[PDB]
Amino acid sequence: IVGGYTCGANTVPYQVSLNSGYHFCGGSLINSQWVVSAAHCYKSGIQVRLGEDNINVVEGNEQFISASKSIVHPSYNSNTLNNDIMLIKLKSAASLNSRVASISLPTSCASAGTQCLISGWGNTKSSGTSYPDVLKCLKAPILSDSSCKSAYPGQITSNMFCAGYLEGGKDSCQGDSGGPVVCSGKLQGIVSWGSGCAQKNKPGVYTKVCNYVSWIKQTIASN
Amino acid sequence: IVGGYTCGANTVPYQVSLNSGYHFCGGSLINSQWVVSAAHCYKSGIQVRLGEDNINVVEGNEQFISASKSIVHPSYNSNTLNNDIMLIKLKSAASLNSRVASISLPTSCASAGTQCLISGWGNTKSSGTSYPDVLKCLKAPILSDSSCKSAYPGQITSNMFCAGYLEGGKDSCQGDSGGPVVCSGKLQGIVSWGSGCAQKNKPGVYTKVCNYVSWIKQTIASN
Amino acid sequence: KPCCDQCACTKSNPPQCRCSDMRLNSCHSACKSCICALSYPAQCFCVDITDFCYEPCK
Repeated sequence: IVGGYTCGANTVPYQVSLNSGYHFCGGSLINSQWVVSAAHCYKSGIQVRLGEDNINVVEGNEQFISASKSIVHPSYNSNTLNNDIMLIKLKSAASLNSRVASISLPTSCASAGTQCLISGWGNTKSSGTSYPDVLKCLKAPILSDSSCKSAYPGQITSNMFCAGYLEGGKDSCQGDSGGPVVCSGKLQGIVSWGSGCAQKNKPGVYTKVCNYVSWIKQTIASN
Repeated sequence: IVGGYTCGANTVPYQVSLNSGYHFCGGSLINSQWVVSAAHCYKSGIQVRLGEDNINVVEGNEQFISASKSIVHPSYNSNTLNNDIMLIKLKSAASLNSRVASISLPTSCASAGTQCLISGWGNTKSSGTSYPDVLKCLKAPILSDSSCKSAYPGQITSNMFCAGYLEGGKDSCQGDSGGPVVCSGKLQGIVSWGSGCAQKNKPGVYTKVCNYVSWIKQTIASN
Repeated sequence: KPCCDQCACTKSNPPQCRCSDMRLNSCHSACKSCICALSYPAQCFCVDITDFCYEPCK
């Protein structure tokens, strides 16, 4: 997160960190046994880290659970990044509490202009490199489709939306992928891709969650 | 056309050559005043050449007419090549006759396995370079969508189809763009793109004409 | 540096070619349109169009 603020420990209790010897992506706890991340975040031998704040220090609110299975969306297209969503089942159920809660799934699509919350342990620089150890937050609005398409001509699909600032300065970045875009207490997006970070006229591109609720629900019920 | 045969003069009377000091693309005469080509073939100061066989020799059946206007499809995406279609209005009406006729537009989509005719003045080599001066023909079938998508994962849209041979050896090539894909006396495709020419498992990709009939009809009526 | 396995081209004279290769961390110091993912490590694609592409890699 570029140009954001320090969330504060356990202020985003549905936020998870995906670890494979190091943090490589984010995710969101949707229930006690399932996390939703980005399909491009797929990898094997993943451990899920809950209740985290400083990912480099055990502060005592954490739960570390291995994934038992991962299911990438049947139509994920790694070339255009269409359908950038994946489901991960925990080896054992998380213990939900104050610092460790799930996030509600949308029942409808959010509209342009709506203010959302984006969080991650991603790079903190548009140019350069500086990774935070603590969770960073950003408030940003959903840009109109027409604005989205003017920014990335020929690349935005119906399962994507842009959020952020056309002037740049504030945005999600490398290390934030898989993480949540939350609006009106619902998970509406998933950090996906972009052109650099926080660049002028190059806002962030997110997975349009609302278009997947059914597949989510069905998938979870059968596994 | 790679691995095709010499059509024979005026055997494909709806075939046009697009000239800008040289042949750069093909097209199809759909009526006396309008040609349909590929949107990627757009350029200004175009002359249309009808009744052609040897494009380097005036054999006396030709009609050379300047375009008066060109209209690229409102949603042409030059990045993915979706909606690769464009309409060109002739400065004056062509004189239709035996060697110079229009081709009928489809009333429905053709099905996989159907045999079509592809023609062009394109490169004749998969590797190398050799341009013909006379019109070349190829008979090739429409590949199933599933076959199409296995070939070019993540790139085929609903407004595209593959035609040709998975084993390779026979295909359309550079210089053939804009030209016709004709099946059961209807224009079903437009030579568009591919990965090399006549490569194994890399058949040709065509514009699915059937999906544009209405826009065609309406556009022509208002200009 | 610039090279290209998966390459896609229009069948025009000349062709407008692009590379459908997905590289890691960045995009060539010979690329004008580099788009990457926000994970670590990032996956990028160079969407520039050119009257040709580059040669294989490896």
